[PDB]
Amino acid sequence: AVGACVLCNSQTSLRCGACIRRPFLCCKCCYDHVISTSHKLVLSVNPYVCNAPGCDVTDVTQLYLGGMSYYCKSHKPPISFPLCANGQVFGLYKNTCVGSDNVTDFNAIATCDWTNAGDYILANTCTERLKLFAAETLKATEETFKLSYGIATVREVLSDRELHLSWEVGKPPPLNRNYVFTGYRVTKNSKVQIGEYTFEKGAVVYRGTTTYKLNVGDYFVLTSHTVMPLSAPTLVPQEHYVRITGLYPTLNISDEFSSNVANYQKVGMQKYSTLQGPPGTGKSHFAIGLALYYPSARIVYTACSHAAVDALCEKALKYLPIDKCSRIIPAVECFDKFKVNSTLEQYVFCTVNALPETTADIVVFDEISMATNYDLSVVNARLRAKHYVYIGDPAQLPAPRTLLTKGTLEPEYFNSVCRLMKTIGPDMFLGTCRRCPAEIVDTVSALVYDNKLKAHKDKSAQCFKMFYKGVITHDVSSAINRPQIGVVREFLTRNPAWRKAVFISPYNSQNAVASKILGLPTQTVDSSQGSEYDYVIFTQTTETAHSCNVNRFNVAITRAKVGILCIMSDRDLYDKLQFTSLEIP
Amino acid sequence: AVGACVLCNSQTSLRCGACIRRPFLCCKCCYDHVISTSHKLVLSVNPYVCNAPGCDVTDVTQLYLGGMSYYCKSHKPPISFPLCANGQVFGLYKNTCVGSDNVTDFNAIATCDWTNAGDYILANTCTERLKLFAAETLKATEETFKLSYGIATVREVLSDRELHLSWEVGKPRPPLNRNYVFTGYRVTKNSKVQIGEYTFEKGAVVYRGTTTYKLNVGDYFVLTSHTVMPLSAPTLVPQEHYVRITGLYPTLNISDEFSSNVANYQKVGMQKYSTLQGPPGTGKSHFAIGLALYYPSARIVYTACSHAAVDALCEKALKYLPIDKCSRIIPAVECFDKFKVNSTLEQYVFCTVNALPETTADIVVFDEISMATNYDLSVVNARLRAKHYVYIGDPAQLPAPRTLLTKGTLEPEYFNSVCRLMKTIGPDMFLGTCRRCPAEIVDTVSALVYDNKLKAHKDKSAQCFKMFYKGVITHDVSSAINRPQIGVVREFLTRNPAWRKAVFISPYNSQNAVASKILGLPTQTVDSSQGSEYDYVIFTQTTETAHSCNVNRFNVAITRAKVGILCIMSDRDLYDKLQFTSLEIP
Amino acid sequence: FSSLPSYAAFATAQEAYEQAVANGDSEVVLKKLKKSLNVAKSEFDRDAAMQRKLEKMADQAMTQMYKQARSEDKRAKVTSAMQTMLFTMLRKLDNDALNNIINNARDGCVPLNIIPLTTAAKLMVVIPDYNTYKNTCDGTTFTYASALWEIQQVVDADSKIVQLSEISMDNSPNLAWPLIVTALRAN
RNA sequence: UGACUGCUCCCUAGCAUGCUACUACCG
RNA sequence: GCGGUAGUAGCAUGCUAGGGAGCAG
Ligand SMILES: [Zn+2]
Ligand SMILES: [Zn+2]
Ligand SMILES: [Zn+2]
Ligand SMILES: [Zn+2]
Ligand SMILES: [Zn+2]
Ligand SMILES: [Zn+2]
Repeated sequence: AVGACVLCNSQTSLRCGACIRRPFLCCKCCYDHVISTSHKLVLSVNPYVCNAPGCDVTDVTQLYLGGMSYYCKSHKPPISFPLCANGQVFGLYKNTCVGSDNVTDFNAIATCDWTNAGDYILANTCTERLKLFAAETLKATEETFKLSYGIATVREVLSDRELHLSWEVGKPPPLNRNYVFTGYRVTKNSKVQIGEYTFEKGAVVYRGTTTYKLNVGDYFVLTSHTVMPLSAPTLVPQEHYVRITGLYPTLNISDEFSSNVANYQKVGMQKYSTLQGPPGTGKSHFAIGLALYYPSARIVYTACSHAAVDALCEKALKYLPIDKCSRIIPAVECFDKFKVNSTLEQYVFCTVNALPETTADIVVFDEISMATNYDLSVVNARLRAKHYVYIGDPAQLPAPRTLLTKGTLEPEYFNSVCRLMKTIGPDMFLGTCRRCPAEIVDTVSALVYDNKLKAHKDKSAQCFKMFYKGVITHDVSSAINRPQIGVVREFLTRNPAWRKAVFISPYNSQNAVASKILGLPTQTVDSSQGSEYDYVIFTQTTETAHSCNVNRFNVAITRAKVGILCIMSDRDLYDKLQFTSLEIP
Repeated sequence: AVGACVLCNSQTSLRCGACIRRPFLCCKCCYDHVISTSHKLVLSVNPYVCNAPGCDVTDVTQLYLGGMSYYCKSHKPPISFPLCANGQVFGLYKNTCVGSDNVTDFNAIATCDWTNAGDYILANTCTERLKLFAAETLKATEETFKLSYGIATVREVLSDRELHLSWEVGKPRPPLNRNYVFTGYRVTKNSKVQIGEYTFEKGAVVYRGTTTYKLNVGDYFVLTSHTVMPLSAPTLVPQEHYVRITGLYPTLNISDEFSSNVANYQKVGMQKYSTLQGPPGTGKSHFAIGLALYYPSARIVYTACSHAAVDALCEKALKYLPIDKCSRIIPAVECFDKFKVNSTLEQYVFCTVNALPETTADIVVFDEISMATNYDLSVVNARLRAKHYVYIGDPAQLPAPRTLLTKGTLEPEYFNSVCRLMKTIGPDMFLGTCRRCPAEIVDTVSALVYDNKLKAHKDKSAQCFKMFYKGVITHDVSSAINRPQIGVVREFLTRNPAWRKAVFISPYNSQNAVASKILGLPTQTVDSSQGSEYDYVIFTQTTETAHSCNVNRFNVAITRAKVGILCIMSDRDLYDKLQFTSLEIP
Repeated sequence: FSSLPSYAAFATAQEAYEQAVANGDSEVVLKKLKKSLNVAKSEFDRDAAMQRKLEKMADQAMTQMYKQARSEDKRAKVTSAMQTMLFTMLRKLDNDALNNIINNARDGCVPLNIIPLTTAAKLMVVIPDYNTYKNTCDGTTFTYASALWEIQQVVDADSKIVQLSEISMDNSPNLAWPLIVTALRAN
């Protein structure tokens, strides 16, 4: 149990008892963390408790160590010394201690709800390992609070598509089913296979993702594992390599790209690089480029989900051999198309969930946005490659910051990968303005991405704009928008080719209800991973707080190819944007 | 020997003795209840008493510690220690000590010998745990007063409907009526053999029960006092007004059995508990049947307290309800076995407080709450704890058989916690639609306490007869007689054809048994006969004292008959506040 | 020591002697300055050497009484575990075939070795090799103990289901051999 | 899953005795 | 000048309990 106080870099054997992760604190952190912050409990190779029939005084306060155990004051076999004395706590390594000058780390973060702005901003000015521990404590606080929620159950089997569900009574219950509910069932006393169910609509209408067999009494509740400690940093110092020696370059060179040999030589003489890439900025076709140009290079490809891997795998088997990819499946949405159970290849793909550690040479991942430093650290410890080319964008589809109570922080102050860039400067030049049109690129590079992309392709004067204020009407538990969906439908009828789109909306219940009289497939907003299509109907709300807070969906606009539909009710993103303005009938 | 201080619930290990049942008084709280009362003995993991040679010194307060046993002053070893000191009796868990300012009631409750009404007044103004302890100790003192009776030795029997029984020496004859069911247990050689459910008639002797035993030599008649179990679960829970109907499914159609029941669903389904405040014969027997069928998707239960009153809940059950769809429970006490026995999974469960299965529910009915003591509600809540329940009954009825209080009368509100909590914050409902009853009771109970809120429905045809006969009362022995009752009944049926097919009511069963020995009339109970009232009945004087007929006993007894109600005056009873017909006696 | 009933004398004698040091004290008052905190101090030490003995004695019953409680709580958990056994090994006595031999008995006593032999429903046969198998359990039915049993399952040492066709004369070298045949009574 | 006995070394807590100095009263 | 008495600290012996370990039949 001999861990490490990385609040001091000190090697100790204690840990705070009534604390979030029970981390390793030295004799000089666990000395002041207990007196001010009420953590009157420390855990060692043996817990600091009384050791006499019935005792209930367990506070490493004035407990005295004697007779091979920790006795107490009230009943006094004192004949010994107190556990806390002379600016230290008793334990191993009582001599080799360093101390910390920032006393109020636990005093500020071990009591709060892990959601305050001040905690985050002082976190983003810490070191790499302290912030790694901060991210592990954020995962740990999420999982700790994961077992303080409700449970679903079914006690009465009814006819299909008409069931009933009660969750709970008198406790503080909204949840954007993001990660869906797969509990396990019960019949009399043992566990019975049930499968995975999806609850979107809701006597209460029930949809079906796959055929199943309901039983009486089946419960649903989620169990999540604990993130294990990792042993690798997130970022790396800048150190230009000697030469491009040790690689196997290829005689043939592409000619449809005019910025390929320059960037190849650049990555040849550069070690690590980060960029701000919107969807379709080299993630689509440049991975194949570096694959063919650098054959012997052990390029690992991974996304946060298998669906962004699908975007490259669909056409990754036509131009290149089928066997060039390899992913493992567990026994999250996937499909068994590739050769699974083969962890040996030259272009071994990867997954955030799990993959064995053998070898790697080049770092290239897809969108790494919907996670904190956890993803960078798990991918740096899973495999350590010679070169780093971070494709994607730190602020593309950010992970929702659990419970929001105090507004939303300014993107500029992200964890590690956004402020460094806009305090030192961009490293590499990269852009794929092939798919995306200019009407989006102009404003997106006007807001945050100044002088990074050029207006290559023109616009067919198709974008829809109509300034409508509308009237909002909230209820006790929901709200339905009358004006804006109606005017959208009225505008759609004016074009004959508009019934081949999808039905995507900020809220799943709204579009689900509205599809019962139009007949459109249900869709939601979690991550449009590598899925670009021409027609789309976009919406927002509740703007004010949930939709109109910051540019959470600026990059996400780039899915279309010749035009998009994005209405807005404010006057901050149209001051110079030129969406075709028209008046209502 | 470690548990919750009756009062503070913290873990203790002590427990007094005075307190017959022996609760787990905490530490500190013993210092109050120990010194502040004769209550002295104390028992913790080990008993406290001068272990010294056959001693006899106790009152721990005086006893001292020492060695490893205890010694008061008897022979306190040189290294003694007061057992009693700083507000605490030495006992396990001493720092979780607390005690609470509650020895107040606690001390009156402990000291109350249960002889006057003040015992019940002070017993009924306390907290939840004190209420439970008081109910438990009241039932304890009453059963241990009731078991103070000998045995009946029987060696021979002549024939049926005859038996020569004689109680022991110095022990009086146990009371006549059947409120104390004679569940005897004879002996064969070593153990207790079954006898059967019995009941006495007189000192001919008609056996009104349903059983037959081979009585003969060596028979021992006894009164069985069951060892009462400690009560754990509360008798109630504070309510809260919601807005969302969870689980309950209103029917697509309208089960138009009644008309005013829509307001019943509107007013009852909202709050966490209510009570059907229904006047006698105004739907106090079959509104719950309507609630059962208007909510078929809700688990619904019925519990009762008496075996007799199962007529109305059974006749319409066979008339318009199924057999299998309902369920009944009977052990191998005795009752009908028409329906399914031993079925824990059903939608319409009938059960009695004698024995219930451990299960939860969502809607229960509890018939005759007014007959039931707080202990009965607590035990029916502990054995079967459900979300919502409604107490069938009305406070304006007869008191429970509390033979412990004699001199003072029993007011409604102090019957139980509900019969006052529903008076203070207000009744939850009030009904005035008598299904099958004239408006004589309507006018009577509107003038008495309703303040004329419900008005006459049926025409007052002035068919009720009342005369000016008083009568004379006399006592000779433990059983009482009434000489102007053997002739008064004969003088009243001299020329009246209408009541030749009438029943007899028995306030005092002794006089009724004597008159049936003289002339012969079927016996009908007064207390456990609600809803079983015959169409054509006679009210007899039967008593001249304040023992039974003072205020609240005739309200349900003047509404037995339907068409012909002959209720003669018996005392100063409301005589000069209204008018009344009168047939001139010859 | 703030409640010992001999602190008053000691405190006062200290004050009288110690506090009055600056003031000129003759050789006659010095005795009071000396033999007044003395004796009182001796008694106080006597009042503290008895308190220390009463405390320890006391804290030897608030430990020996937790152990008398612990054991009784435990005595009630084993008294309720043997009861939950002797009432679960009883609901398992086919009381038609058992009340038929206790009745044919002369007085109602029978040997215990013939109760599972004549009133049981299942038979388990453990077989070492193949030669023993064909002389004991050949086919789907066999007779043993003046009865007829029909095979229901053949597991092996590893507890994997074997079929009655894997058991050949030459496939026998390919089975975990302690073979366990489970059979049910016929008729 | 871990039987019944016997011997023996090491460590900690408590009880009484054995030569001393310190106290203090008493001779 | 010495003896007795009651506390306190310090060093060894034996005995009674608890804990870990080694051997033998
Ligand atoms: Zn802590
Ligand atoms: Zn430290
Ligand atoms: Zn202790
Ligand atoms: Zn007592
Ligand atoms: Zn004594
Ligand atoms: Zn208490």
